[PDB]
Amino acid sequence: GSHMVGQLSRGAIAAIMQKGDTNIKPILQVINIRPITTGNSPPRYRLLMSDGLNTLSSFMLATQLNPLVEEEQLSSNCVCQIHRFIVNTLKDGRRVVILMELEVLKSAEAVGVKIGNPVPYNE
Ligand SMILES: O=C(O)c1cc(-c2ccc(CNC(=S)c3ccc(-c4ccc(C(=O)O)o4)cc3Cl)cc2)n(-c2ccc(Cl)c(Cl)c2)n1
Repeated sequence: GSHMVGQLSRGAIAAIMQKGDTNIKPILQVINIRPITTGNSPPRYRLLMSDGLNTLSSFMLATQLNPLVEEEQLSSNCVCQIHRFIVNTLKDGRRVVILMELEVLKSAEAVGVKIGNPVPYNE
């Protein structure tokens, strides 16, 4: 309801990427989901997520959760709680968050819009 950004864990993106906080169970909004390029393997999805202050596209989904995307329960605009995630740092220094467990709290259809005015996070 009122003040929609109050429904999101403002500051969680910075906490994850800066402080190395992996204990939080932040509530984030999905802004976009797209497949990455895969070959002979299960598909893999990349997500642009928002905590209300920042967006960040450095997220990929555990493949065990693919059905959430493919059956449309996890889609752009939905609000989700991340129950478990890990971080992998690439050779070039970029960090990637792999979402291992998450819960859809509000469906995309029940939210319907990007919440707030988040700006891209600068790693
Ligand atoms: O084509 C593409 O477009 C493509 C490609 C990729 C891509 C990049 C890096 C990697 C390296 N693989 C890593 S970062 C990774 C590590 C662990 C897991 C993991 C643990 C448990 C599970 C599971 O249960 O599924 O998965 C997964 C990954 Cl993917 C891979 C792809 N990227 C890419 C580029 C930059 C970023 Cl910030 C992101 Cl989110 C994705 N784009």
